Amino acid sequence: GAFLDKPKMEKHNAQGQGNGLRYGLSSMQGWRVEMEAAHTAVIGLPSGLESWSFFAVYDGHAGSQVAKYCCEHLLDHITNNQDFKGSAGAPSVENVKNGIRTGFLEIDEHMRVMSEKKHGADRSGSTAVGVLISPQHTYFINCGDSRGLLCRNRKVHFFTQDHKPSNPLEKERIQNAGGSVMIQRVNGSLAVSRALGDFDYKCVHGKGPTEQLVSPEPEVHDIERSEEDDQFIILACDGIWDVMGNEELCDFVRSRLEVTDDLEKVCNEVVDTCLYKGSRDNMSVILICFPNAPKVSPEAVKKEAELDKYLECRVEEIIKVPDLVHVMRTLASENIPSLPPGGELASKRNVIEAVYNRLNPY
Ligand SMILES: [Mn+2]
Repeated sequence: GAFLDKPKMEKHNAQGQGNGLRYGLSSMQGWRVEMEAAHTAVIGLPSGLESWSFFAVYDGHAGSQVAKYCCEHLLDHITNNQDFKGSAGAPSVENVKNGIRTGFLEIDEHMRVMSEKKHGADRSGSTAVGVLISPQHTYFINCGDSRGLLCRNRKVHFFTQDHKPSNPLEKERIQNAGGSVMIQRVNGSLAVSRALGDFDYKCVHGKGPTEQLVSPEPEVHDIERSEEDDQFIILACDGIWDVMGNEELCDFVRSRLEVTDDLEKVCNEVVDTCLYKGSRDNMSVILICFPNAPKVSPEAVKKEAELDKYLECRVEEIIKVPDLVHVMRTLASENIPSLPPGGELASKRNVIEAVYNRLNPY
């Protein structure tokens, strides 16, 4: 299967600001032979929604085609349908939710017709996780096993529930569609129960679009915004969540924000950390900060410099020549205090490796 001999570490970054928001994002191919991730990041939507913003991560499987179409067109399918539009002036919460649902069902069918018409060869699919942010609400959107969360008042205020085939209601739909869940996989193949694309799994006669083996139906949750308490939102694929929990990543991201306001750097730190914790998947993360996101702290910055210097001195000493793996192993056995919460030693590997490289460049 995939797996390069060595991971592709190259970061694809973007950042922006507007509407009171700041964001950064990072995607990385990592250990996989193919890159099948995509994202959307836009502040200011067209057609009177200039005060609105939209961010999404798409985790492609069996190809990048579906993820790529979604990242460029999901938003317009969501906003340009009668359900979203309603209405009077400005969409109601119900307009937004129905509009999002209709957009998912319609882009799915759209791609299906395009493929049939052009005899498409790919059999790809994609998760989608995102937030549509209005002046007064954050609407979380989830379809698949990517995941998003909102940090408010230093805590995980909300996170999306992953769609897995073994989930009771998913299992039920799958079984009613003539299929089975074997361990965690639909008919022993697919490890997600909801996705755009995967049309081979949406061919059951006598069942509607949302009653197929795999469903394109998103789950949407409206959270009223809190200007005072809202801190940040994290959107990421399972490449991140497979190795870091909600609380851990929230704590870790806070610790990094206390050291720098460069959001691309914080996203890169998350991605590298997850690679070093053993993630062998593509990884994508979007970090969206609100006005009251944690601020850089002089004391945090000092502590980070102190820790870096301390690690540098440990490496010098441990090098009496042990390889990097053995140095990491020794450092781990020393139970070093004050490592980043959640990130731990893995989140300091870049600092450790840089010193190691200076001392053992060959
Ligand atoms: Mn993945």
